[PDB]
Amino acid sequence: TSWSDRLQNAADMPANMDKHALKKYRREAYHRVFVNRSLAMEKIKCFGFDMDYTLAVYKSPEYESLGFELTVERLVSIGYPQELLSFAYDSTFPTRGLVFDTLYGNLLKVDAYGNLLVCAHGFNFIRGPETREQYPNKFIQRDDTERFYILNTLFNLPETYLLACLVDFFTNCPRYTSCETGFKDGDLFMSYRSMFQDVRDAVDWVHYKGSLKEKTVENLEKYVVKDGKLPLLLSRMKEVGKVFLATNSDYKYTDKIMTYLFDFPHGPKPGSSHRPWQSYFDLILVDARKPLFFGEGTVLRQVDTKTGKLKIGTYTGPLQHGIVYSGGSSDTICDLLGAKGKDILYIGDHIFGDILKSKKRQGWRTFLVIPELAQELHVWTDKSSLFEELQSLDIFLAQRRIKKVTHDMDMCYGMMGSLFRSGSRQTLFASQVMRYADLYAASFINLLYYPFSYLFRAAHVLMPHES
Amino acid sequence: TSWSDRLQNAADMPANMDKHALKKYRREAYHRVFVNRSLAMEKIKCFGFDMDYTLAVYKSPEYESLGFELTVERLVSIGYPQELLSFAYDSTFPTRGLVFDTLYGNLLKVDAYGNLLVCAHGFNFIRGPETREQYPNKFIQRDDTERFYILNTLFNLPETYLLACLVDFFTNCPRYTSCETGFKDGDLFMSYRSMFQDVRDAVDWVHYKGSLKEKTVENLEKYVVKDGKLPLLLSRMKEVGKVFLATNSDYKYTDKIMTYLFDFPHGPKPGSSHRPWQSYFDLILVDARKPLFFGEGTVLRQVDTKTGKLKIGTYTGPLQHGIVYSGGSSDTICDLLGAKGKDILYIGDHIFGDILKSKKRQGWRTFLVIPELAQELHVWTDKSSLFEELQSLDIFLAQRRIKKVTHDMDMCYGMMGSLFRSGSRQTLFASQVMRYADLYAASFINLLYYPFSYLFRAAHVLMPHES
Ligand SMILES: Nc1ncnc2c1ncn2[C@@H]1O[C@H](CO)[C@@H](O)[C@H]1O
Ligand SMILES: Nc1ncnc2c1ncn2[C@@H]1O[C@H](CO)[C@@H](O)[C@H]1O
Ligand SMILES: Nc1ncnc2c1ncn2[C@@H]1O[C@H](CO)[C@@H](O)[C@H]1O
Ligand SMILES: Nc1ncnc2c1ncn2[C@@H]1O[C@H](CO)[C@@H](O)[C@H]1O
Ligand SMILES: [Mg+2]
Ligand SMILES: [Mg+2]
Repeated sequence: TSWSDRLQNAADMPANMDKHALKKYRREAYHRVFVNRSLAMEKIKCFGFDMDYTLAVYKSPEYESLGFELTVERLVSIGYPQELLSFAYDSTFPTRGLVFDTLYGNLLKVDAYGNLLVCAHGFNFIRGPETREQYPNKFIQRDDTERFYILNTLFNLPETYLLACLVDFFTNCPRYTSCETGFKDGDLFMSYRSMFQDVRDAVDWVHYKGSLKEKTVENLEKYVVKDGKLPLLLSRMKEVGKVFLATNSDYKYTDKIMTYLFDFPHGPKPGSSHRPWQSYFDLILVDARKPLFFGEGTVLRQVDTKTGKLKIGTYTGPLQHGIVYSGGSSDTICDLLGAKGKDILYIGDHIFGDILKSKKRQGWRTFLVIPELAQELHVWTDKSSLFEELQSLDIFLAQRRIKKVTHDMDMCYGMMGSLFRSGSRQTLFASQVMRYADLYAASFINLLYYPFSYLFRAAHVLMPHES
Repeated sequence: TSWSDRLQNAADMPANMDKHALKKYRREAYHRVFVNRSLAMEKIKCFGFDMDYTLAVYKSPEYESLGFELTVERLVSIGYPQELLSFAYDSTFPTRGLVFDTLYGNLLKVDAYGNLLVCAHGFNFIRGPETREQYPNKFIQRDDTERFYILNTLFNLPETYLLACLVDFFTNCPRYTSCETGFKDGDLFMSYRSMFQDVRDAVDWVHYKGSLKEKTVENLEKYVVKDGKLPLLLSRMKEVGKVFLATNSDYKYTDKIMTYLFDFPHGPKPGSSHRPWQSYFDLILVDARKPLFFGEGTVLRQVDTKTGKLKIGTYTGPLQHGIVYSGGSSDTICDLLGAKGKDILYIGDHIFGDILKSKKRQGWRTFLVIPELAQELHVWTDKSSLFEELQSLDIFLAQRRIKKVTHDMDMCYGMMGSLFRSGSRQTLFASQVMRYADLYAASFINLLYYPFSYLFRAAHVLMPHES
C-alpha cells in the first residue's frame, strides 16, 4: 500500500456534507488540516492553487517508475553504460527532502541546522565515526548551494534513487577506480558533481523534450489520482471568495491534466451539469516560474487557448472572462483580484517554491500539501510504541538501545526513514513545514470538511524564560 | 532602575561556591541559564567570548547618553541644525531590534515574518488602518536589506532614539516641507535614506575617529560594569577546557577594557595573586570582523603588543605563549585549539554576527547574552497579571479589550515595548533567539552556577500531526 493508494481510496468516497458527518470525518488524522499558526478562514478572500502534486497527485510508484525509466534511457542514450538499463525503481529507498553532496557523492538526511542524521554513499549507510572523515563536525553548510542540492519535491524521488544506484554501480564496477570526488576510467574522470548534473539535465529533458508527458496523458487513469470532490470544494470556495490557479506547467499540459481532474458525468455534485475546468477559476496563470514569480517575476503574457501558444507581446489589458495568463508575478494576482497577501491562501506542495517564498517574500497565507502524510500517519500510529519507548529512553538517560530503537523506528518508513524525523531529531523538511506552512495536510481536499468561518488555532508560543 | 543597575548589583556579590547555595541561586530567573536546545556541558572543550556587551557590559543610560551626545555633536559639526543640541537621550523610548524603514522614515517592530507590530514615525505611533497606506499588507520584506536596517545591538540604542528625534524635528520644524520619502528645504532635499546614512556614519565616526573611546576609558567606573566573579568563571573553564577571546575591537581598546574587568586586588578568588587578563585565555584574537570571520575571514595577522600595531605580513607560525592574533577566521580557532564546532560554546550579544552566523555557517554551540533580560524578567513577573489576562481574553475569543491590555502590558517596558513581544505576538528578535541561541541568559556569569557536567535540557519538539 502506497501513500497514493490511501489518497485514491479517500478520493473514491463521495462527499457527505451533513455537518455532523463532516465534523466526525475531519477528526481522523487522514482527513484533518493541521495548524502551525492560527488562521481565521473567514478572512481569506482568495484561494490559490498549484497543479502538479497539489490538484494532480501522481500515483505511486507507477509515476516515479516511469520517470526513472525514461531518465535512465536518456542517460544511456548520451553514453552512460548499458548496465543502467538493469536498474529498476525501488520505492522503499528514497525519502523526500534529502541533500545530495556533489563533492563526495553522498545522500544526506539533515536537520534544520545542517547536522547529519543519515549519510548513504550508494547503498552503503555510513556510521557516525566514519562520517567524520568527510564531515568533521557532522555538519554541512546549507548556504553552500553550489555544493549541496536539496531534493524537495515528489518529482525528485526518481533521481534520489537514481543517484544512489549510480554511485553504487560505479563504486562496484571494476572498469572504474573510485576517488574521493568521483570515478576514473582510464583517461576519463567523472566527478560526482558532473554525474549529478547529467542526472538533473536528464530529468529536465524527459519532462520537457522527452516522452514523459505524452506517456502520462495517454494513460491518465494509471498515473493520476482523480477525485469527484474537487469541483465541490472549488465551487464552495467561489461562493465565499475568488479562486485562482498559478502553476509552473504550460497551458497545453495544464489543460490536459485539469480536464482529466474534472472528467466526471457531473459538475460540483452528482446530478449537476458538467462544467469546464476553467469555469472554476477567476484567474488562470501558467508558466508561473515560481519562486521568481514571488519577486520580479517575468513579463505578463496572454495564452492563445486555441493553439496553446503565447500571443506576441506583453499583455497590458484587464482581467476578462476566458483570459489565460502566462508568466507575470504574484503582484499580477493581487492587483487583478483586489487582494493583499494575508487575504490569500495559497495551496501547493513545493516547500521552497510555493510556501517558503510566498510567505517570506509576500506575506501570503500558506497551505502545504504533503501527499506522503497519509502513509506517514499510518506508520506513526501503527508503530507509536517504538517512539513512545524512545521518549522514555531519552528521559531515563536523564544509549546504544536509543540507536537500536531509532533505527527500528526509522526502518518502518523506508531505508531513508520518515520525511519528518530520524528518531527524536526533526528533519530540515519538518522544520520548514513548521516555520512556513500555516496549515498542512495529506490533501487540500481536507479543507472541504471545515466550515469557511472556521478558526484554525495554534497555541501561543512562549520563550523559555516566559514559561 | 535600569537593566545595568540589576547587573551591577549582582556583580557586586561575591561567589558562594557551596553546591547547595549555587543550586538555590540559579533557580532565580535572574541567575538562570535558559535552554532552547539541549546542550551537554561535558562535551564542550572550548569556551569562546565576545568582549563588548558580553564581558564588558556598558552602564545604562550613561553609556547610551554619551554615544547619543557625541553622535549629535558630529552631525551638527557636518552641518545639521543647531536644534539637535537640545535633544537628550531618553532610555524610555528605544527597544532593541527595531527596523528602520529608510524609504518612509518609520521605526518598525516586526515579527519573524515581517508583520508589523508597531510603527512610529518620529514620536507619532501609527494605528493599524493608517499603517496600510504605506504597508498595504502590514508587512515588510525582510530580504530587502537595502531598504530596511535592523538595529540589533545595544550600541544601536542611541541611534534608534536619534532617528526618531530627527524625524520628529524635521516634521515639526516650519523651515522644512515633509514629503513621503524625506524633507525639502528650498532647493535641498534630504531623503530619510540619506538622513539614516548620515546617522550611521556619525555613530561609526564617534566610535572610530571621535572621542567616545577616550571618554569611556577615562571614567571606566562610570561606564563599565565590573564583576569579581569573572576570573573565577574563566579559571574554572580553563580547568576543563580551553578559553578564547574573538572580538571585533582592536588590541589597544581590548587591552584597556579587559585590564579594567580584571582590576581587583586578587586573581580568580579573594586571597589569590592577581593575574593579567591575557593569562586567562589560550587564544586571543582581535579585529575579528564578525560575521565575515565565520566565512572566508581576513588575512591572519599578529599584533605587536608593545606598540599595539600589527606586525607587517601574514602570520604563518604556530600558537605560542603570549601571541595575540588579528583577523583570520573561525577556522583559525578550530585549527589552533584542536576543536570542531560542536566542541565550542561561543558566548556573545550580537544575535546576527555572533550567534546566527556561527550557528549557520559553522555549527558552533551558542550562548546569547541579553543584558536587558534582568529588567525584562522583573517586568514579566511584576506584571504577569496583564499577560495572564491577555491569555484568557485570547481564549475567550474562541477584541478592543485585547488591544487595550496589549498596549498597557507593552507600556510597562517602554514606548517600544518588550524586546521579546508585543502582547501575544513574538518579535523577530525573540524568534531568532529561540532558533539560533542554544542557551541564553541575562549574563554569561550565570554559567558559574552550574556544574561543567550539567545537561541543559529542552523538551523534544513535535509537529502538530505527531502530537
Ligand atoms: N528547501 C530549500 N530548497 C532549496 N533551497 C533552499 C531551501 N531552503 C532554503 N533554501 C535556500 O538555501 C540558502 C540557505 O541555506 C538560501 O539561499 C535559501 O533561500
Ligand atoms: N536504511 C538503512 N539501512 C541500514 N542502516 C541504516 C539505514 N539508515 C540508517 N542506518 C544506520 O543506523 C545507524 C543510526 O541509527 C547508522 O549506523 C546508520 O548507518
Ligand atoms: N538580525 C539580523 N540582522 C541583520 N541581518 C539579518 C538578521 N537576520 C537575518 N538577516 C539577513 O537578512 C536577510 C534575510 O532577511 C539575509 O541576508 C539574512 O542574512
Ligand atoms: N509607545 C506608544 N505610545 C502610544 N501608543 C502606542 C505606543 N506603542 C504602541 N502604541 C499604540 O497601541 C496600539 C496597538 O496596541 C496602536 O494604535 C499603537 O499606536
Ligand atoms: Mg506542485
Ligand atoms: Mg558584543
